[PDB]
Amino acid sequence: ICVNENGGCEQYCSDHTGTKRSCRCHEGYSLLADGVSCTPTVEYPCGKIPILEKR
Amino acid sequence: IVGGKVCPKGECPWQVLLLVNGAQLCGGTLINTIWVVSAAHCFDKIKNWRNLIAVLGEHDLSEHDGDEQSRRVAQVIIPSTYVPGTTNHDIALLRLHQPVVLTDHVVPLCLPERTFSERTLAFVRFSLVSGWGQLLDRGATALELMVLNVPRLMTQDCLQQSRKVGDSPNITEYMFCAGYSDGSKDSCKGDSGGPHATHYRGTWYLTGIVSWGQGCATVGHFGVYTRVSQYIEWLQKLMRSEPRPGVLLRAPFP
Ligand SMILES: COc1ccc(-c2ccc(C(=O)N[C@H](CO)C(C)(C)C)cc2C(=O)O)c(C(=O)Nc2ccc3c(N)nccc3c2)n1
Ligand SMILES: [Ca+2]
Repeated sequence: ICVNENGGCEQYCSDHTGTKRSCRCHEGYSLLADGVSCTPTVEYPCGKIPILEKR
Repeated sequence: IVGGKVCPKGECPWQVLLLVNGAQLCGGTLINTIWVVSAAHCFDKIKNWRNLIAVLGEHDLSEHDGDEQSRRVAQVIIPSTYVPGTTNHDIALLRLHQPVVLTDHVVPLCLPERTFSERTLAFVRFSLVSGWGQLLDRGATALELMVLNVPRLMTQDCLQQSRKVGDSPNITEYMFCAGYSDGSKDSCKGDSGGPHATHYRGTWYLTGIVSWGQGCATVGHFGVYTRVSQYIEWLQKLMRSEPRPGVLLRAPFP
């Protein structure tokens, strides 16, 4: 599943036994209830540009 | 950087400037508050290991605007497989003496997981390369941070659409080509160690390090970048380890 379109994950994808997939996020992010999206948990998460985010 | 534009202040917040005795040495990429990724080759000629400084939040080298944060480099970690004066395994992991403070102008770039990087990021065509390096081949360096969008090539495609020069280094599985062969756009001397940053679903990731090339933006040639995905496990393990006395550390690779 992870091999095809990142298994639908916004960030990291982990393959499990059978048709099971778990998305994960980098530190400073938490996974939403949709099980695919990552949202920042900190003021300065990695890979986001504050002056562009605040616009 | 040749044929790019000025990176608007704060739009490249992970960019690092490395200095030795106050002089421009190389670039780097901040990946968290205390670790910086750069190129191993930047350290080939260092004798003054105690005078190595990383600057975060830098934009214009001619003025101090208060967003800059300077830190002494406590440790420079290089793979055992890297050979000084050569191009393979061109990566260095730098531990800052004290963490930088994250601000609107100082933000780490995400170091991705290996699988994510190889399966997904490796297929994102365009990525940004940045630095205060030469603006032209055999030209002056930039006072303001420069950025350039470059397409990534498959190594077979890079070797095929490249003019043979003789004694030209091989492009290994620890490298990738990116750029243009029409002599218009490329990274240059002085950009070495800087980020090759890839956007995916609203977030930027570290995929390459400015490494080497045959003349800046020369016809029939592309820029060559260290393939960061090969080093994720190596980097993660070192970041979980306690500092060791002495600045330079050679760590086994893999
Ligand atoms: C691998 O070992 C090495 C070893 C040394 C050098 C190298 C040699 C000389 C200089 C240099 O002139 N430095 C100046 C100060 O002495 C400076 C920083 C420009 C003001 C700078 C570099 C550098 O690290 O960028 C280089 C080098 O020039 N690297 C690159 C990187 C990317 C290139 C690219 N994308 N296209 C064309 C040429 C390219 C050259 N590579
Ligand atoms: Ca400045």
